[PDB]
Amino acid sequence: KDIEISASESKFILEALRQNYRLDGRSFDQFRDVEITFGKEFGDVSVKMGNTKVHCRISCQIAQPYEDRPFEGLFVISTEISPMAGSQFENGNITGEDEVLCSRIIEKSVRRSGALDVEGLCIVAGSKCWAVRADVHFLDCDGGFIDASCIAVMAGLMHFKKPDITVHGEQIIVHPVNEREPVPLGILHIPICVTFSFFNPQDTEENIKGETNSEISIIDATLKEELLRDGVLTVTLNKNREVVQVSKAGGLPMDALTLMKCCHEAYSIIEKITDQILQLLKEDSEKRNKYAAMLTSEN
Amino acid sequence: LRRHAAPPSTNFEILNEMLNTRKNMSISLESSKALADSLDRCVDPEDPYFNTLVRIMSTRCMMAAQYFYSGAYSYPDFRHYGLAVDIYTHFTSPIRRYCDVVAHRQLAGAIGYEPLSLTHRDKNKMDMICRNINRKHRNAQFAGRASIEYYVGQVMRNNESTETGYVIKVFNNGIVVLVPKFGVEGLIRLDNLTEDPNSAAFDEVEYKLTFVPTNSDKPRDVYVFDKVEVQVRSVMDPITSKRKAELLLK
Repeated sequence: KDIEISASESKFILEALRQNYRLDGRSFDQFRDVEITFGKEFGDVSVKMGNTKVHCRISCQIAQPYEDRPFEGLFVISTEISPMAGSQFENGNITGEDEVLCSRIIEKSVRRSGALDVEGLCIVAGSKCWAVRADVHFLDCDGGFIDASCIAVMAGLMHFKKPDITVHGEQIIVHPVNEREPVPLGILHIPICVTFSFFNPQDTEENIKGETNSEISIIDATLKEELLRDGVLTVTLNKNREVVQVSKAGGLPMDALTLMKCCHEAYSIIEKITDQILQLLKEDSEKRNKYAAMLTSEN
Repeated sequence: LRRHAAPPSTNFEILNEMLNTRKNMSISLESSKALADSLDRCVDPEDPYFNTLVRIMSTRCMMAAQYFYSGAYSYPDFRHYGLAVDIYTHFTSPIRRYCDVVAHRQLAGAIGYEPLSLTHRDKNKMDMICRNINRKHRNAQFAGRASIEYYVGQVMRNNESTETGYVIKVFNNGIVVLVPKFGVEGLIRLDNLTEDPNSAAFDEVEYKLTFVPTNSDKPRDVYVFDKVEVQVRSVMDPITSKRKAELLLK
């Protein structure tokens, strides 16, 4: 399972960056357009950026909490790749490296960051809590998965609602779904990750001892773009201007002064897209309630 | 935010017994509009203040509203019951309410002026705040009433008068009288309420301490919320050093 590209094609794109061109039609520092569409279920969404397609799912159920944090509920994200999304991939390799490179990000992007209040999953302390689940599916790759799965999970959390609960010791009263309403969830902050994609037009030494910074960085590598890149970097931020994570794990060497200059441009990008989610969550729920207005008057 | 709950019938039935056995009235307690409209009808014509007399008296059993962070509880638990709004904070006085000043800060990101500070996002740090800032407001009006206290506590030091005091409790030990012009209570204990306490009879259902007096002997049916003559005074109790309102019936 190996992608084969000519070195002639390798120089071609490398030339295009040397004349400030890229094959998609975007700018270097331009991001794709995002299509968000929900299914009928809560925590159901289809997210699409041109060629890359994803789908995720949020659910929850009853379990006991750990001994470790006996206060808090349970939550984890599955991101199992299927070779459906591209023939590179093993059947569910949870031990591949790029998978881990997809994993630990979303592990830190959600779980260690804590966008979601796990303490608001405590139904009863130590007895019964929530087990909230996030199964990420990939559909078709043009890269940006780890940015797409960044979004589509956080999209899904802002669309899921959990049903109604009443406690009497052991008499724990899960109510019928349609009499007593499902209840949405508590998001502390909304993180958005950004892939950065790096291209030395030169050898090693002109990056190493060539003092002249000459390295091109772009956003959202397409599939062919992604196969030649030299370093890998993802930052994540919010609306309140705090930096969630940064991960440059090796690759090409890279100036620090670039990275701050990189990460500022992230901010203006992610903010506009964030609010686009925020209206569409409202507007769909508005469309839910206008169709709820088109239901009770109908019934 | 700040939430206010319902004072239930349990805080109101013990008035309702005084409202029914004596005053032949009650409260609604269905909705606090209907309660506030069953409170609007509990006014006596010969005393238009008997409107207001219940208002100052039902005060003592109203639910203590308190500041909180909305992540503590859910949306109808954001209710202000006494002010009929499902959502309620304080905003408009920065100097006496540091609560309002913080609400500027989390508004400062809501208009995009500024990133929010972190401690204004930690519900651990918030619960430490929201109890304490209520506790400072608790530590305010306990002195705010006490501001009036010593400043009343010098008034009746040597300026006594015979006036109208209102019985707010009829007990077996005596009755507690209250001057509406002054707003300071005093138990006129039964023996200094009346001579011959073996002839004094305290009823629990009617809440009457019927007796023959100290200064007289006519069978005095000491009910509630009527009008009396009473001598005011004050002498500081030498075992407590509180300037007690020396209140003595007349």
